Amino acid sequence: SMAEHDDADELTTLLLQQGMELATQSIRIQQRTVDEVDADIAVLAESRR
Amino acid sequence: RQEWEIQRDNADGEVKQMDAQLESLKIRREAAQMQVEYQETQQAHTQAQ
Repeated sequence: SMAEHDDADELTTLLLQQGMELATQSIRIQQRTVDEVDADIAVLAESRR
Repeated sequence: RQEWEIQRDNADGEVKQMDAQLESLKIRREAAQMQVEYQETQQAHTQAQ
């Protein structure tokens, strides 16, 4: 019984670490999206000129 | 001649706007590439699990 519980805990910890790494990559992706929106604003400024 | 000058100004503005749209597009391409890398990382995580 103790072995079973320990293995379950280890799996949960591994899941958490992988989720953390994926979260970091998502942060970078979202920053890139914001930069794209800024570029669109620049295009609009040129058209207005 | 004045009409021709106005047309020239319009064409120049169009070229500048298209040049800015190019930057927007390449930013979007970089974002898509990072998304592909994210998916590959997810596959590697599943393999490790």
